[PDB]
Amino acid sequence: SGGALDLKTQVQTPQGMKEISNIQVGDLVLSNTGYNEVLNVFPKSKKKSYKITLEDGKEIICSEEHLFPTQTGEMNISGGLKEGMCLYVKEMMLKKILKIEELDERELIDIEVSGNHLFYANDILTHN
Repeated sequence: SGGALDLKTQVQTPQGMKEISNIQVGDLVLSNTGYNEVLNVFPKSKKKSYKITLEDGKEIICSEEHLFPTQTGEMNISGGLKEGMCLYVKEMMLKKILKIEELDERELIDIEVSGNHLFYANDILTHN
């Protein structure tokens, strides 16, 4: 997929939490449906970034096209993901988006995973 995540975003492997900048092809990352294999690590890219903050405090930084599962299907900021909609947090609990804050241009990275193409990122369910 298009878009990307902050380098310091944490994902859960069987060997513990890893920053996504350290993920390699063949790693396993936890989703709502078990561990998905990392099939690709696409090139790092500089993009405008956005911070999403949920009502439980959890945060994630991503690009405008990065997708998240919602009750209406996958959505991104460019496609109208906004405050007052809910994301899923570990384990499939709905939490309101309190804020979406545009930040700065920064390096981001993008991976592809197997299975349902999802993984928990800072304990927020996200699409690859």
